[PDB]
Amino acid sequence: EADIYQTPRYLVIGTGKKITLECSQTMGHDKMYWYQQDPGMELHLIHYSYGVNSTEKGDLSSESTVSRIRTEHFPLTLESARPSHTSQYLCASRRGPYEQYFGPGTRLTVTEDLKNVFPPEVAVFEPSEAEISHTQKATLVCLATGFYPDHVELSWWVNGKEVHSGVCTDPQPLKEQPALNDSRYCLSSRLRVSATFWQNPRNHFRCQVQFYGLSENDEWTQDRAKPVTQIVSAEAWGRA
Amino acid sequence: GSHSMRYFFTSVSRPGRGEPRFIAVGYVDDTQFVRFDSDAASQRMEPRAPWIEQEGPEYWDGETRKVKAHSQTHRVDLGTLRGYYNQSEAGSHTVQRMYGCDVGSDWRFLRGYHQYAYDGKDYIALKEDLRSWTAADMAAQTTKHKWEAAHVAEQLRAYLEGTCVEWLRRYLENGKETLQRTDAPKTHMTHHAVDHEATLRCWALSFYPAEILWQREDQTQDTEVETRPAGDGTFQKWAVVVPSGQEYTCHQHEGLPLTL
Amino acid sequence: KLVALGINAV
Amino acid sequence: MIQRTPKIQVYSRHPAENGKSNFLNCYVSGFHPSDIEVDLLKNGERIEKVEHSDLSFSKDWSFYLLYYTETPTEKDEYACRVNHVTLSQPKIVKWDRDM
Amino acid sequence: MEFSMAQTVTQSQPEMSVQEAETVTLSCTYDTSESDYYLFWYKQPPSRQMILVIRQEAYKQQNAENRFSVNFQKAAKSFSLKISDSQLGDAAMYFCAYGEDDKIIFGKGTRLHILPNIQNPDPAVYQLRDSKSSDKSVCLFTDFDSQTNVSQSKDSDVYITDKCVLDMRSMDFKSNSAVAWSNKSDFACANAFNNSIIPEDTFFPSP
Repeated sequence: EADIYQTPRYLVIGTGKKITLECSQTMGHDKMYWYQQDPGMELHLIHYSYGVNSTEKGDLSSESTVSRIRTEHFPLTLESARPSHTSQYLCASRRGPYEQYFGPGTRLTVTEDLKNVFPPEVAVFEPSEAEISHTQKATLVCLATGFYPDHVELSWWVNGKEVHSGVCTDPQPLKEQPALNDSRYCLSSRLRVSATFWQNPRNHFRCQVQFYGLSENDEWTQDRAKPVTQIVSAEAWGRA
Repeated sequence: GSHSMRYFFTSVSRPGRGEPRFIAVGYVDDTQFVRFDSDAASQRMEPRAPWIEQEGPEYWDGETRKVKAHSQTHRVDLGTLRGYYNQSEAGSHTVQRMYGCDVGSDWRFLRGYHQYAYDGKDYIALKEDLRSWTAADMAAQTTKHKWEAAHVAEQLRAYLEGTCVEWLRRYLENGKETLQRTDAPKTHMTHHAVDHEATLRCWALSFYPAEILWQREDQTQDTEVETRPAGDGTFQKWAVVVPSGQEYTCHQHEGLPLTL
Repeated sequence: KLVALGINAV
Repeated sequence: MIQRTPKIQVYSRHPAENGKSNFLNCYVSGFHPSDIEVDLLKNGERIEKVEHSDLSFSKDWSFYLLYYTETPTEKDEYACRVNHVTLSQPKIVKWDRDM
Repeated sequence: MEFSMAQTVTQSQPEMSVQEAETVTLSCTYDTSESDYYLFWYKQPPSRQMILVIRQEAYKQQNAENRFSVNFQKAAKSFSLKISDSQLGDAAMYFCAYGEDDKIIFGKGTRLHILPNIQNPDPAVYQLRDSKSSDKSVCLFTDFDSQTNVSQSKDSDVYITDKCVLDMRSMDFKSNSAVAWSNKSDFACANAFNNSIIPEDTFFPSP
């Protein structure tokens, strides 16, 4: 079926650099739009096109620029990255005056320096014996800490299989040092089960966390390892 | 009496002279009341009537925005049509668009129109039912299928039956003193010897309505031009010489209940 | 008053 | 493609009485190329202050435009110099009163 | 970058709360000079995926889905969104939108919080270890009533998480939960969540 695509979903990039977000569409729509979404979740139209050879301004600044030569593609360019560009960028297509169809979105973070980028520290905390004795339920907790770009995806995995039931991850990560702009974040998720289930040492628990960082395309000259896109997890077995 | 509102849009590129020229004008019956020109400095919808200047800023803003959207649509259309007719790049080409509506003496909906031409030739037009289109050639048939799937007629229908007439009514109510004029025209005739043969012409002038010019037995063929405007608000027109010396009648208007 | 809704491309 | 030759019509706003000033009107119609250059000539010299209306067209998509400028005289014949692409040579229509 | 924003749509309340199930109504008024326009409601879950809820064509006579109703008043230019039997899955950002040929104009949006039905509350704060020669530990406040409010400590070296609703499908059980942790030595299970008010029936383990 026809849909709308745009990549990457996540991106962290150093300030003062040129950016390009591609937006793909296969619904044969002539109209396409670009929106920035604030941390206040408010939507601001950046550019749009009635079709090929048409480009319309939403950004009164010249920081952003677009160009539509093909109907299926509507890429968005930023010549030089700014911290204020840190936001979410949504592409959409539209048949006529009808509803527009939005893509998955692109999450951006502009940092003063890529030195500020770090992967997370994952750790699982075993259920409380009191909790078990009291509620006859077992709650596992996962914590991810020390990651700067808030671009992560946590998942729980029981005996090699990802789970959704009995899971509750926080809406969004929490910043460590509020005053600091480029501060690291934290995030927690909960997995609750029956004491019976937890108490089986045969049952394996894995808190998985997909981190999105740098690519092979990014330049790294620091002594510490390159903080690329990677998965970190912490594990725990059942206790009789 | 009956009345009509019309919008006329024109877009034309050039061989290598930047962006295409875009012109839009609005008429109430025969009175222009708005204008837009891409090469104009204001880059805004300008008044062309007396009673149209009383509109609020939100109105002038809205129209400036929409007409600019039309331009952008035409900007795109010009690129498309050059491909449909396999036309060269350095060539200049024209896109014309017109739509509007008519009403009766009771000021109730009568007819709606929407038409489209490329290089002076019909491309497509919404049928009188306002539910179907008429493709000119096979190329246009593509556009037809597109707009049928896009429910364009449905949208345009809502406008013509509703918005178009409502504001046309609003317009008449404001320009009553100026727009509902059917003042009687001026006639008179000239005469000049060519010896045995002498010149004779029939003249008509000073008539606000534009619609309009012979008996010995009325004959065609020989008889001949189009109506001319005065620039103030009235119109004028004329119409045969025969080798005679001892002369005959010339020929009906709305502002008159004629021969002299 | 111009068309606010209906103008599509060819 | 289609090519329509324009139809020039030189005339006055009100009838001429020499004494009172008036407006000269050169009404052109029925042409395909919209882009055109027109000059109203006073005594064979281009008039500097010549205004034109806004471009429009008829049912047949043929365009029409009105050039105008505000003095009649019993002596001089004013002209409408027109140069259109489908015209091998520009066409100049002079002003006639009873004609 | 610099964005222009016209004053068309108005969504007065930016945040809203309703008990699970039951009905909630998201108001939205607008001010336009046009007669022809489309109206939309969009849903954006935590996945940040925008999802059309409903399209109302102004010329389409009156309303025309499931738990999602709409009250369209063309004369009053009001356009509220009614959601019956609010599921927890319905918790999201909701945007009222105004659309013409040129573009669509969105409101600031409303955040909706669905409160789960806690049939048998049982507030308790447990302490958990990593079980891997860890450095620190964490405290879990859970099984509290949805109405309970969690605040943030008055310090920089301690961190606290907000209410998070768990749902055990098989058991048909729901539980709110909150976590806290730090690296300071004076931190304990006892003085956890002191800045916020918690029930007196709160259970504190010692061994």
